[PDB]
Amino acid sequence: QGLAMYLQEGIDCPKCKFSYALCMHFHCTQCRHQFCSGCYNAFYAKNKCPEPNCRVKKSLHGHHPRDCLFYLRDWTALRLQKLLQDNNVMFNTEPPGCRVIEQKDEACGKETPAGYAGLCQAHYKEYLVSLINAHSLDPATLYEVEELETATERYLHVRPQPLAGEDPPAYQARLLQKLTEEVPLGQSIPRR
Ligand SMILES: [Zn+2]
Ligand SMILES: [Zn+2]
Ligand SMILES: [Zn+2]
Ligand SMILES: [Zn+2]
Ligand SMILES: [Zn+2]
Repeated sequence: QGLAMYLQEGIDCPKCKFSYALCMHFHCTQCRHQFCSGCYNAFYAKNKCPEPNCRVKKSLHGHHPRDCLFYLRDWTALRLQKLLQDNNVMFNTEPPGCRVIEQKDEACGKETPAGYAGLCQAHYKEYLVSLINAHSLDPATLYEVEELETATERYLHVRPQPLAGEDPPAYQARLLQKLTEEVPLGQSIPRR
């Protein structure tokens, strides 16, 4: 199932633990902490980010693991579905407007395109990402070489390069391997 569990889900501040329900970033009204609603990492005002290697220090931002909704929400549903199929995780495309209840407690009510189960496009995508996260699926397994290059620069701070007489497939396998060994999926994302 998992569509039911998305729908029954609730957001807790990672600092104060106040429970909210209520944009990737969230402002805690109890403690004034700000954080990612997808991965719970901190969002830093200009220019409060403590990471010394941050090239984006003058903008409001957070650092997200590669399986945060902040990134996966840019994938097409199709591609997300492919991740899910490759790991034998079932998902809906038909319903068993939009059904998701929001605290304004009213339904989203937006138009529901074909194939997005009974949801709007944005909510369907949160469903898929929920799931991916629930089962700890690694997106990097569908990365093309260039996304793998971007990933190893973003998470390991190295610009990689093909070795001599390394074909694109081997290059890809090496980048994926190093990436999976050295950089975990989201460390605060709730898992099954
Ligand atoms: Zn804000
Ligand atoms: Zn708080
Ligand atoms: Zn995030
Ligand atoms: Zn930063
Ligand atoms: Zn919706």
